[PDB]
Amino acid sequence: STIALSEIVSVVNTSDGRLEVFGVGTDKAVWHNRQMAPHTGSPWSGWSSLKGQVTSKPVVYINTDGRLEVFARGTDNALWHIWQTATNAGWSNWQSLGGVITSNPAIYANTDGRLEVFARGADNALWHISQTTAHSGPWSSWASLNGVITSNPTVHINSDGRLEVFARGTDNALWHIWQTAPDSNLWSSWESLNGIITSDPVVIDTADGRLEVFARGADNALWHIWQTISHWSGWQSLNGVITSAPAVAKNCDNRLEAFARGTDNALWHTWQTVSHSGPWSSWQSLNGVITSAPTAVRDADGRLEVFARGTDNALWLTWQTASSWSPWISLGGVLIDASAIK
Amino acid sequence: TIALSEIVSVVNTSDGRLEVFGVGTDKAVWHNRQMAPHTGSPWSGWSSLKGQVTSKPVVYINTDGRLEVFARGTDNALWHIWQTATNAGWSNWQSLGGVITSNPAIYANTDGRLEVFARGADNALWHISQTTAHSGPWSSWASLNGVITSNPTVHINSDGRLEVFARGTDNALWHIWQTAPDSNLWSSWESLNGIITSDPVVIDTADGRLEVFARGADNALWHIWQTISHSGPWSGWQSLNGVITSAPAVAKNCDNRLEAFARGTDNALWHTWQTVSHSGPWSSWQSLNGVITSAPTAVRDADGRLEVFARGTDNALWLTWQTASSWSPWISLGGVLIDASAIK
Ligand SMILES: C[C@@H]1O[C@@H](C[C@H]2C[C@@H](CO)O[C@@H](O)C2)[C@@H](O)[C@H](O)[C@@H]1O
Ligand SMILES: C[C@@H]1O[C@@H](C[C@H]2C[C@@H](CO)O[C@@H](O)C2)[C@@H](O)[C@H](O)[C@@H]1O
Ligand SMILES: C[C@@H]1O[C@@H](C[C@H]2C[C@@H](CO)O[C@@H](O)C2)[C@@H](O)[C@H](O)[C@@H]1O
Ligand SMILES: C[C@@H]1O[C@@H](C[C@H]2C[C@@H](CO)O[C@@H](O)C2)[C@@H](O)[C@H](O)[C@@H]1O
Ligand SMILES: C[C@@H]1O[C@@H](C[C@H]2C[C@@H](CO)O[C@@H](O)C2)[C@@H](O)[C@H](O)[C@@H]1O
Ligand SMILES: C[C@@H]1O[C@@H](C[C@H]2C[C@@H](CO)O[C@@H](O)C2)[C@@H](O)[C@H](O)[C@@H]1O
Ligand SMILES: C[C@@H]1O[C@@H](C[C@H]2C[C@@H](CO)O[C@@H](O)C2)[C@@H](O)[C@H](O)[C@@H]1O
Ligand SMILES: C[C@@H]1O[C@@H](C[C@H]2C[C@@H](CO)O[C@@H](O)C2)[C@@H](O)[C@H](O)[C@@H]1O
Ligand SMILES: C[C@@H]1O[C@@H](C[C@H]2C[C@@H](CO)O[C@@H](O)C2)[C@@H](O)[C@H](O)[C@@H]1O
Ligand SMILES: C[C@@H]1O[C@@H](C[C@H]2C[C@@H](CO)O[C@@H](O)C2)[C@@H](O)[C@H](O)[C@@H]1O
Ligand SMILES: C[C@@H]1O[C@@H](C[C@H]2C[C@@H](CO)O[C@@H](O)C2)[C@@H](O)[C@H](O)[C@@H]1O
Ligand SMILES: [Cl-]
Repeated sequence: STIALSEIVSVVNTSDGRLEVFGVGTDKAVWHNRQMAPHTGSPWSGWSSLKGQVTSKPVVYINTDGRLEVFARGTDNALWHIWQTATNAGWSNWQSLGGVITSNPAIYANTDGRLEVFARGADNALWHISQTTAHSGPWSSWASLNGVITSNPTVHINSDGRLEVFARGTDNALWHIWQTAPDSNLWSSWESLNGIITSDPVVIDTADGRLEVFARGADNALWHIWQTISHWSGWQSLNGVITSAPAVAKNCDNRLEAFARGTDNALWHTWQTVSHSGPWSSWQSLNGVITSAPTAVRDADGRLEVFARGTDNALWLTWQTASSWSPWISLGGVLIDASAIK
Repeated sequence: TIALSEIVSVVNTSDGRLEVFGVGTDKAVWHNRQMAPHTGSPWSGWSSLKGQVTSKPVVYINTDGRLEVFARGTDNALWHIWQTATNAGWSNWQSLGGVITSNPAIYANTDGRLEVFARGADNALWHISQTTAHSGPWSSWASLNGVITSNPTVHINSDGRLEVFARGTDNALWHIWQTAPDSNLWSSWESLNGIITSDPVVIDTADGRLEVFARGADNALWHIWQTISHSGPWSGWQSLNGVITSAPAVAKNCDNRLEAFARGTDNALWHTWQTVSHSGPWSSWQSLNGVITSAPTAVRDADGRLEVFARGTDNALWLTWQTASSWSPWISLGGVLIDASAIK
């Protein structure tokens, strides 16, 4: 009935290459903050409200026309959304997509540009709904993929265009289910990848087109598992002792880099050395005192930026410099953890 | 007349390997691909996809990861061949009909439907598209009018609208765009002025602005750009100097710094690059040596390094890439390639 502490924001690279973060304020509204300019260390806009009243982490996704769209569980437990009405410009009103959900929503674009949203239902199964045409309503009917899940779901597209969803099962193993063809409503059966996981799964598509899943294990280390050929391996440990969900992102050269809170409440990281096919470093501290999981993203200068909530409940930020990382700086605001599953 | 063309079409496959496509002495399409997703990977060697082509062959990756090659045939129709699956074999060559007079230019709409553009016998711009994402059947051909004198170049805007560029009859750079993503409604043709003496090369910058590169009347490398993400007004033309004897090729370093490549007056490969960051000033031109007989083709590999291909004095495809501090010694991938560009 427990997962590692969640991320405090959802992040996206905008149509024009800037970082934009979304989180939940003390009023339960979705707020957001963005870089002025597409560069590491740009000034930030400060927090502005998109209003609403939410009961999940708000999750941003960029439509294939560049319009941001934010999905969140509402006060009636329906899936709600709000979208830019023109690329990188004004926002709509909040609208309901109905349903009854009991997790944070997870989103990906099909190969046809239709966004598809996945979330745990009132029956604890995985449900989904999608745009009927590319980056546009109306939306489909809600449909079930069955199963019984106990984490937030995570979706990613394979290198052949098939969506695949990952979630913790009732035996605490990592389970997954996939599209049998791109854009399809036909899916495989649920299948177990075994292991024990104690966080939401984090899924990345490698430079060589293989899905790779990261999760906290029963021993509180960071573990991972991967497809052996483009579109599985044994579970393998990357060690560490982590007190939050992990975050993973790709460097300029596609080397993966994993971030998580330590038992000292500092941010810690481990990275692939040499290349995207290389072995992982041992862990190193990036300091700070943080009160959420980190959120990691590559910016328009090819530099990793990491966000995490601080002891004052503001969002703080550190990034890669030529040969080190920048001192933690505050972006202000007061953010709450509204994750539907804690 | 246009500056000497690129000799190959290159792509980063869905599993992170570079794959190049060219025309052999037999007029067939040949290809060569990295075994591994890394700078300096060994190569397959040249093998034939057959066909007899009469344009540059142009590869594009469908949104399901399957490569698809487009080329003009001996009957002047558009022809194509595609992978049946991402790491499987190829279809037979199949005709999309029409009669075309340029190399094809391809881009995916926001709905995953490929759209192909080519000049017609009337010298207008024509187009045809997949009816559903990454799949046949295709639409009927239709015209976007105009009178064009180079190969066309297409790129998607950061708001999803396709936009096509081509030299006009006054030798200026002209363009035309979708009014909405996935749409069959387009703007009128509009001039961006200047004089161009190569095909246009079009990039979408890290900040979502289309930027076009072309050789000028003075044989320098020139460029012009949208000043606002997916929007006019455009800049005026600006020179990046140099004196170039081929079409330019442009690619993004992993940090998004643009880098332009072209054959020099000494027939070596030369380049100029943005300094500091993706909105910084360009360097002076510097030589990467070699003696080349086509325009270069530049592409960022799965290690985030630039790799540049060009035909050599023996008509083989040669290759140099970025290393930590410099560039690798030119190396040969063999083969014998011809310039089959439908417009020269
Ligand atoms: C995310 C938001 O954070 C603070 C406002 C921000 C508004 C902004 C105005 O410029 O200033 C920042 O420092 C504070 C709180 O008062 C809000 O209830 C909300 O939790
Ligand atoms: C995310 C949603 O948030 C509010 C929507 C209202 C937000 C308001 C902002 O002005 O607009 C009104 O039309 C809708 C709640 O009432 C809903 O139950 C839901 O939790
Ligand atoms: C995600 C998994 O979900 C159920 C199995 C699924 C197996 C499947 C058989 O193919 O049928 C579905 O309805 C039930 C549970 O019993 C497992 O412990 C796990 O939580
Ligand atoms: C993800 C990991 O899952 C189990 C080990 C796995 C090791 C693997 C062989 O390497 O076999 C699998 O069946 C079990 C747990 O004991 C670990 O603490 C961790 O939670
Ligand atoms: C994420 C932030 O972490 C610490 C400050 C950092 C300040 C920084 C100075 O640049 O030094 C680092 O070692 C510590 C806390 O005091 C803040 O409230 C916040 O929780
Ligand atoms: C691109 C092709 O290039 C050569 C064959 C290549 C075959 C390869 C071994 O299969 O060896 C390489 O060195 C040469 C020519 O003879 C063909 O007509 C065609 O122009
Ligand atoms: C690109 C095309 O290439 C050949 C046909 C292909 C037809 C196919 C039959 O399925 O076989 C392949 O080897 C050759 C020519 O005859 C066509 O006019 C066209 O130029
Ligand atoms: C690409 C351009 O194409 C024609 C004009 C187009 C302008 C437009 C009139 O508004 O109508 C279209 O059919 C014709 C030529 O006259 C120009 O020199 C140029 O080559
Ligand atoms: C792209 C360039 O086009 C013309 C000049 C442009 C320079 C620009 C400077 O302000 O103004 C525009 O109207 C014309 C030619 O003379 C150049 O050799 C080159 O072909
Ligand atoms: C692409 C290169 O372009 C010119 C030089 C550039 C060299 C640079 C450094 O002097 O200055 C710029 O104005 C001109 C020619 O001399 C080279 O042979 C080559 O064709
Ligand atoms: C692109 C290639 O260019 C030269 C070789 C390069 C070999 C290299 C030594 O590794 O030195 C450089 O200066 C020249 C020519 O001799 C080749 O036939 C070919 O056209
Ligand atoms: Cl790097």
